[PDB]
Amino acid sequence: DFTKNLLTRIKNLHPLTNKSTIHSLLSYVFSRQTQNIACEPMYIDYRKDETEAIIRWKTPLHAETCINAFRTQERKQNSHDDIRAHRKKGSSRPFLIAELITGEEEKNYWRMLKK
Repeated sequence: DFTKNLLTRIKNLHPLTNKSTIHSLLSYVFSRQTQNIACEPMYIDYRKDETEAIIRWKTPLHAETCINAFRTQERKQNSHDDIRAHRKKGSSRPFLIAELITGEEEKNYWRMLKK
């Protein structure tokens, strides 16, 4: 038993970032996507020196807003502590991507959390 559609994978984070910066970046981007709901990334699963994180959002609406935000906004983290993540001309950094985790990978997230 779990609430479906809460989880978003964020890809192409700066490898030397941290959970606090990810939280601020997500909130900054979320606020440009909507002012109707607040940014509530309840848990951020992130390991230092990785370029991906899994976000457990408070509700499915939050997760959907996150997906829409990164699809419509070009963002690239320029340093480990960059929150606003403006793409720079000529930068070799890739664009931040957010994907909803579904299917067996979603089931396994909750199974491993409860292990």
